[PDB]
Amino acid sequence: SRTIGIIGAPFSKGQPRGGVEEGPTVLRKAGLLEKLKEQECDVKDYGDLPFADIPNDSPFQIVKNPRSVGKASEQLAGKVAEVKKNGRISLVLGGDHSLAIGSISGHARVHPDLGVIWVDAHTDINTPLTTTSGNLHGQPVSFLLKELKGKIPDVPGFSWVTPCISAKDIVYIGLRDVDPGEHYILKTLGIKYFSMTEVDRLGIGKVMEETLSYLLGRKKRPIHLSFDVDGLDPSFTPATGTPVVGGLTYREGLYITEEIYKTGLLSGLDIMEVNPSLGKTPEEVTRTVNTAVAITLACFGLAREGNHKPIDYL
Amino acid sequence: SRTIGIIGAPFSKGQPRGGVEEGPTVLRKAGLLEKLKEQECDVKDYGDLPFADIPNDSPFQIVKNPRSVGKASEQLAGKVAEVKKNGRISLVLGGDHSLAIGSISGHARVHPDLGVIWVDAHTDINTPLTTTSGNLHGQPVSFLLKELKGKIPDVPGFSWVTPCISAKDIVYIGLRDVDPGEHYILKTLGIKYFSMTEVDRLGIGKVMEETLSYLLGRKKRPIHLSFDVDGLDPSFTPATGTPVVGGLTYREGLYITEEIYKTGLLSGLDIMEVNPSLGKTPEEVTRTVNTAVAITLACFGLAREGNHKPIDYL
Amino acid sequence: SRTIGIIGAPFSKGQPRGGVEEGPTVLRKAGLLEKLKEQECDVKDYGDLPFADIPNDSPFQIVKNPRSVGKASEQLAGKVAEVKKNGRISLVLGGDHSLAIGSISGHARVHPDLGVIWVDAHTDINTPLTTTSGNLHGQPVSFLLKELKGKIPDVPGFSWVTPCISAKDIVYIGLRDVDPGEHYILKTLGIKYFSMTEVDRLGIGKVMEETLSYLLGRKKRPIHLSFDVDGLDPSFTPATGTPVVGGLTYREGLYITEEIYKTGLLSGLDIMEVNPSLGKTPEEVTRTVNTAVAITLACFGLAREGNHKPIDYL
Ligand SMILES: N[C@@](CCCO)(CCCC[B-](O)(O)O)C(=O)O
Ligand SMILES: N[C@@](CCCO)(CCCC[B-](O)(O)O)C(=O)O
Ligand SMILES: N[C@@](CCCO)(CCCC[B-](O)(O)O)C(=O)O
Ligand SMILES: [Mn+2]
Ligand SMILES: [Mn+2]
Ligand SMILES: [Mn+2]
Ligand SMILES: [Mn+2]
Ligand SMILES: [Mn+2]
Ligand SMILES: [Mn+2]
Repeated sequence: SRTIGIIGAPFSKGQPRGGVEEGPTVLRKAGLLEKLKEQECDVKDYGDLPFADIPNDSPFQIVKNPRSVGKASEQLAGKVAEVKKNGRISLVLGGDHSLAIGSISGHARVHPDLGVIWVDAHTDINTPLTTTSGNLHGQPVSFLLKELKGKIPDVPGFSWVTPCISAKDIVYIGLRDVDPGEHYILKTLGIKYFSMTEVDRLGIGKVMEETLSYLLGRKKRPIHLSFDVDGLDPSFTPATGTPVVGGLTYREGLYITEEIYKTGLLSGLDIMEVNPSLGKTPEEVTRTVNTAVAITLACFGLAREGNHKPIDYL
Repeated sequence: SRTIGIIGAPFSKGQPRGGVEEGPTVLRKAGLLEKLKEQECDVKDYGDLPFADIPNDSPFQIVKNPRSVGKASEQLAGKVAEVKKNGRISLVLGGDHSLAIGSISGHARVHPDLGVIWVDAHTDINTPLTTTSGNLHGQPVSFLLKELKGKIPDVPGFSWVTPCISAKDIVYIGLRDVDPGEHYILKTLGIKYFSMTEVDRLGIGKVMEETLSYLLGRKKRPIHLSFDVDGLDPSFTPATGTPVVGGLTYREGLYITEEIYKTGLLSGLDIMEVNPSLGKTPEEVTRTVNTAVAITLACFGLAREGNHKPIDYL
Repeated sequence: SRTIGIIGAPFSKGQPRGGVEEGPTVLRKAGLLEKLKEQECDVKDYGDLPFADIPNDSPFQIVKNPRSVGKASEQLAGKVAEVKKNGRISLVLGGDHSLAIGSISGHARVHPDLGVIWVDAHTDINTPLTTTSGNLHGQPVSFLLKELKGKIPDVPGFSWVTPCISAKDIVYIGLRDVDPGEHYILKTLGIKYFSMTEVDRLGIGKVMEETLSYLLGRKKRPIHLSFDVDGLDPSFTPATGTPVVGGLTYREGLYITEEIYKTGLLSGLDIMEVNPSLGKTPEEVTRTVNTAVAITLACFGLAREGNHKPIDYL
């Protein structure tokens, strides 16, 4: 049995729009913890992390809010590793995607052999030097990869970081808005990816088979799934900062997570970029939070074919 | 050539919302019979069944409107078998899904070797004892299966029933909202199913190939298709009682029926759960009835690649 | 490197609704030429063709505006062949689909071995004799096919025409609204097609593999892609004359064009039937023009996985 540790990460400074810091509140109020308990699940809430304001935080070159972003990830890393040490699956509710730096980092402290599956419209792999936006939620993978050590300058707020994953340890699913520099890195390091082009080519069934085979063929290992909700089409998750049309369907989102759940190796989870303030209507907000919740429940056992307890129902 | 017998079943007491009893009217007014005649088809309307009110109908334990539901199915069974005896494909317009008890029962009187394909978001396989809702449109399969004889109590209105199909004789397509007890039965009896998980895994092309192979591999036999319109995503069929997101597409709905039509073994058809009263707008109603009509026309020969008469057009 | 020649064809008389003549303006104002230059592309605008009014143009039997349609295609053919002779990929912005007669004709003057891929909800293969609508945008393929020489009467405005393609040289993708006579021709001449039925059966990945194999297996040859925007579902391209539900997705549209681009044999392109006047709202217009632009950019190299210049980004 899956045991769970819920971590709230109400943080927005990895990008411009503020509303994403509310993601944990709105997911919680949607009944997340309750529905989890409704299923197989033993849930422990570690609360929402308290991130002190860092009011003196001028850009580093063009990188924005570097100390605030870096400290928020540091604090998160500590709480993830703690949850992992407590033998629980970590569930991080964001919060912008810059927090993956901390989530993946703390996870890797307890499980250095983790493999990452990254569900997203973006590769989030810009370095502080290749970024044009300066937004750190567009940079988390660059900091985590060993191969890029040599390419990440010393950014204030980030000296605690030590890249914990190799290019071989991550698979992207969903890409459809990749910066040229990101694409250069992607191709140079030979990272496994399934852009929407591949999903279209192969079908989500084969995508997940290749993804799981690629990460677990050699050896079973813990899986960290970093789910940016903008990975799904904005018709399912509109309330988000950087939506891109041509996204994954609701069905595909549920199939990805259904398949991961079934490995029995889900070890860390991030549910990121829900910005309720960005819904053009109250129904767009509910649709977004509802989808986010459903993705999460699938990650912990809720299957479309149904579920039952080990009793005789007749 | 396909010959057709249309049966109206304006009945709602298998579930709480009343508007589904209008389904036959709105489908008819959408031009159903006319469009059928527009294609290959010889159509005979047997009219809308007249279901006397049964005003004394208190719950049986928690099962609601049992006599009304049971009598409505009894009457329907008689009219189906009659249509079948007239050598026609039976086309039942519902009406809530509890009527499948009668539709499948009467069909099986003339063709005891029928195989059932059930298109639906639900398994509709609760027994009177496993149901939590007490709604009979959630129970029709339990009554029909031989394997569950021993598990169905004596419910008033249902003593005429004799289970006519085995677990091996039905394939479900579309499942995404299955009760635990239903899932227990599903797994215990080893019923062939393709939940939305399987459709996602395999693609609808392989789903229909396995479905038709599984039912007809051994021997050709008549096919009964029980189509709950909530099997399709509510973006195509919103005007319905129990909608569930992540449904089959319009395209998939048409591919399922296109493929069935092409077997030349369609023998019975149910078009169920259209509730025009449940459309939030008049366009949602039209979209629902339009989809329902299109599914039906495909079932009787209308193909997306086109159709032509056996003449030289040039 | 792809070099491009843009040809505006503001013409509507192949069908009843006038607004399609604006397609070139609205596509241009959406930044088409600029975004092309933003990518690999050397762009030359040949301007919008000026089509003199032909005010005396009574039906030929039931065929409408025959001289106007025929002259507009004649003029277009001249400008395509000119662009082709300048060693550029021709990009025709329509304009109704009747213009394909000229686009394909002029293209074939410089490249008689062209193969055609036709993305559309319709086969547009009615002859002047099989048509029931009399609308010429429903007839362009009949005029182009050698096999139908003998079946096309002498229609005023069309004596300059000489059928340049054989039945073997065209593949249709998307069909879902085919007239009986069209279906007769389709089946009689043995034309390669993937209706929505095939796309559903096979998945777009296999559709494009079979399409490209079928056209290029024997020999590499230039490709002409005639893209009717009604080929995509009206949820992506609503602002159009003859929309049909159950269309290709946005994703499929981009996968088709991504795959064609990658052959490096795209030689001619038509982007047809955008009617901004037919959007029920200003957002429906933008959605339509946006989709049209995106399809086009994919045709000239813009890939979902990303793109980068041949430099070292790190
Ligand atoms: N790549 C972007 C856009 C670049 C524009 O030139 C977007 C990053 C999105 C971050 B996410 O967490 O949402 O995926 C960036 O800001 O780095
Ligand atoms: N399984 C349901 C819900 C159970 C809630 O605990 C739904 C049945 C739907 C019947 B249908 O004909 O629409 O598929 C039931 O009422 O039995
Ligand atoms: N086949 C149609 C409808 C026939 C009705 O009987 C439609 C032609 C559409 C032309 B398009 O360029 O849009 O695909 C025709 O006008 O020929
Ligand atoms: Mn993203
Ligand atoms: Mn992201
Ligand atoms: Mn149902
Ligand atoms: Mn049902
Ligand atoms: Mn068309
Ligand atoms: Mn067309």
